[PDB]
Amino acid sequence: FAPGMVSQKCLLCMCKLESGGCKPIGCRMDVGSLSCGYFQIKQPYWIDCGKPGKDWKSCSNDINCSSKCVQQYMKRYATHYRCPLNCEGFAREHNGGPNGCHSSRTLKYWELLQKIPGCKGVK
Amino acid sequence: FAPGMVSQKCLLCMCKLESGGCKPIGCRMDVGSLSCGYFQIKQPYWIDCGKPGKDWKSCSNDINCSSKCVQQYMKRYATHYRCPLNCEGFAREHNGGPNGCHSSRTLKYWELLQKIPGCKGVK
Ligand SMILES: CC(=O)N[C@@H]1[C@@H](O)[C@H](O[C@@H]2O[C@H](CO)[C@@H](O[C@@H]3O[C@H](CO)[C@@H](O)[C@H](O)[C@H]3NC(C)=O)[C@H](O)[C@H]2NC(C)=O)[C@@H](CO)O[C@H]1O
Ligand SMILES: CC(=O)N[C@@H]1[C@@H](O)[C@H](O[C@@H]2O[C@H](CO)[C@@H](O[C@@H]3O[C@H](CO)[C@@H](O)[C@H](O)[C@H]3NC(C)=O)[C@H](O)[C@H]2NC(C)=O)[C@@H](CO)O[C@H]1O
Ligand SMILES: OC[C@H]1O[C@@H](O)[C@H](O)[C@@H](O)[C@@H]1O
Ligand SMILES: OC[C@H]1O[C@@H](O)[C@H](O)[C@@H](O)[C@@H]1O
Ligand SMILES: [Pt+2]
Ligand SMILES: [Pt+2]
Ligand SMILES: [Pt+2]
Ligand SMILES: [Pt+2]
Ligand SMILES: [Pt+2]
Ligand SMILES: [Pt+2]
Ligand SMILES: [Pt+2]
Ligand SMILES: [Pt+2]
Repeated sequence: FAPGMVSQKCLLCMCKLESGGCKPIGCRMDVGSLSCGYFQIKQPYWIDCGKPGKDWKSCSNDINCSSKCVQQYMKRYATHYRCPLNCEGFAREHNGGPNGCHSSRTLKYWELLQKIPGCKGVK
Repeated sequence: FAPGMVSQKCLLCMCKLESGGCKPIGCRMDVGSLSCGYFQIKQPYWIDCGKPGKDWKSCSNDINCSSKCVQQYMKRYATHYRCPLNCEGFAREHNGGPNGCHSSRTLKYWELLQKIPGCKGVK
C-alpha cells in the first residue's frame, strides 16, 4: 500500500474489512450514498483526500490510489483533530469522518476490525 | 447449530465472522468488554438469552449452547423490537443489541458477513 502515517498492517486490516478480503469490488450503497472499492471510499472523502488518480471510482478500485487517499485523509484530519495516531485512531477516522476518532459510535467499527484474523490489537 | 428463527446458513456465516472461521476461541477484550467463543457472546447477552448451559464462558465455547443463546436472544428481542426476521435483522441484533437492527452502525457488520464465502444473499 501507499506509505504514510497509517501502518501497512493497519491498512491491510482496513482493506480486508471494507471490501471482504481486500478486493476492488466497486461501489455499494450504504447510508444513502455510494462507498467504493478496496477501502469503501465515499465521494466527499475522495475530494478531501486530494482527488488522487483519475477520478473517485477508478481511484477507489486501485490498491495504490485508494490507500494513498486514506493516507492523505489522515494527514489532513487525524492531525488537525488531535486523534491518537495509531490504527484505532485511523480506523475510527475512516469510518466516522474528520473527527471520527472522538465519536463513541466508531468504536463498533474498531471492534469489528479486530475480528479480522491477525488484526487483534493492530497498531 | 441449535434450531430456531435464525437459519443454519445465517448462523454459520455469523460464526465464521465472529471467531475467525467458527472456532471455540474463548474470550477476548475488544473495546472494553469481554466477548467469548464461537459467536463472541458478551455476558449481558448470555444473561438475556436465558443463561443456557453451565455458565457464560463454557456455553460460549459450545457450538450448541452458543447458537441456542443466539436463537433465544432473537426470540426475545428481534420480535419485540419489530426487526425484519431474516439474517440481516438477526446479524444486526447480534452486533448492536436489542434494537441493533434499527441502528445504522450495525450495517458494516452485515456488509462484511455477506462477503464471507457462501454467505452472499444469506437469509
Ligand atoms: C471512507 C469514507 O468514505 N468514510 C466516510 C466518511 O468520510 C464520512 O464522514 C464525512 O466525511 C466528509 C468528508 O471528509 C466530511 O465532510 C468534511 O467535513 C470537514 C470538517 O467539517 C469539512 O472541512 C470539509 O469541507 C467536508 N468535506 C466535504 C467534501 O464536504 C463530513 O463531515 C463527514 N460526516 C460526518 C457526519 O462526520 C462518514 C459519515 O458520512 O461516513 C464514512 O463512511
Ligand atoms: C453477541 C453480543 O454480546 N452482542 C453485544 C450486544 O449484546 C451489545 O448490546 C447490549 O446488549 C445488552 C444485553 O442484551 C443490552 O442490555 C439489555 O437491554 C435491554 C433493553 O434495553 C434490557 O431489557 C435488558 O435488561 C438489558 N440486559 C442487561 C443484562 O443489562 C444493552 O442495552 C445493549 N447495549 C446497547 C448499546 O444497545 C452490543 C453493544 O454495542 O455489543 C454486542 O457485541
Ligand atoms: O419479518 C417480519 C417483521 O417485519 C418487520 O418489517 C416488521 O416491522 C416486524 O413487525 C415483523 O415481525
Ligand atoms: O425470514 C428468514 C427465513 O427466510 C427464508 O427464505 C429461509 O428459507 C429461512 O431459512 C429463513 O429462516
Ligand atoms: Pt443507493
Ligand atoms: Pt445508490
Ligand atoms: Pt457524508
Ligand atoms: Pt473519545
Ligand atoms: Pt459499542
Ligand atoms: Pt478485559
Ligand atoms: Pt453492554
Ligand atoms: Pt450496555
